[PDB]
Amino acid sequence: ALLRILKETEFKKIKVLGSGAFGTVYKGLWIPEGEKVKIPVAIKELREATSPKANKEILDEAYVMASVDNPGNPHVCRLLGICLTSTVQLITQLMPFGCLLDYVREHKDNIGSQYLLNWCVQIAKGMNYLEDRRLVHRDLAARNVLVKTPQHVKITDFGLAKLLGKVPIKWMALESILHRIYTHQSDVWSYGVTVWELMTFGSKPYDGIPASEISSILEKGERLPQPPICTIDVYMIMRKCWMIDADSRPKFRELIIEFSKMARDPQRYLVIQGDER
Ligand SMILES: *CCC(=O)N1Cc2nc(-c3cc(-c4cnn(C(F)F)c4C)c(F)cc3F)n(-c3ccncn3)c2C1
Repeated sequence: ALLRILKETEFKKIKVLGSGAFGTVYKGLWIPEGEKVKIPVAIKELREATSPKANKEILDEAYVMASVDNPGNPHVCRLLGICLTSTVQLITQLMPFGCLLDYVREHKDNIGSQYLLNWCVQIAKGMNYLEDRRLVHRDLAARNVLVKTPQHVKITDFGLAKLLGKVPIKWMALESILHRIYTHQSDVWSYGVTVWELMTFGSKPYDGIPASEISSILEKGERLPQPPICTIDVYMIMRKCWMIDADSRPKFRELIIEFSKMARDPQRYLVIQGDER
């Protein structure tokens, strides 16, 4: 609804936060047009000439990403603006703790059951909000969940796949791998893989198995193994996210209720060394 087109003089890039095939993420500073205030931002500069869309069609996709701020949800990121030159530059408020994937890997022996279950609730609340806005994410993963504070996570990169036109096979539902079908139920599958990443403290799903063999392995009934800290109650919820029939998978609304019940008594559902305080 409110997409701000930023001029290159309004914002400055200070340092690189991370790189990749997608492009680069910078920690920067923004001074809005009719304002006298410095705002700490994160700038995602995408790789030039990847997408065949003209600047007008790129703007339409960015408008949709910006519309998500209305009415809004605390667990979904906010696109502050877009800068279109030879590359696409996306601007958001800086999340100082980075993504949830790096956070759980770096803080493994200090994360208790209360944290893991509350993050699952928060991710389902943000995903359920995107489903309310009729928006399919297409790339939900622990790398796409940002940490504002350890007790407040937000989903990022929604609509970024549609803007662009390595495929994340190990997070995709079987119907997305075989037919490129993307729905809110295929996002439920990716949510299950994201919960599995958190419960394993950042383990790589199907490690060693080539991406070309994932579809046949799923057709044989093989799923991600039960993480050591999970009880059968938690594992059964991730297992239901990985059903062949998309309509039989739980809804984000139901996942909020299930994980919310577990977060009320977390030591009963997750067994972690260090929670015996
Ligand atoms: C493990 C950390 C990691 O992998 N990061 C990747 C990443 N992306 C961003 C990021 C994302 C966006 C963006 C793209 N699409 N939308 C929205 F949904 F429409 C957004 C908000 C962006 F505009 C800038 C951007 F930097 N970050 C990041 C890093 C720090 N603070 C915020 N975002 C990361 C980290």
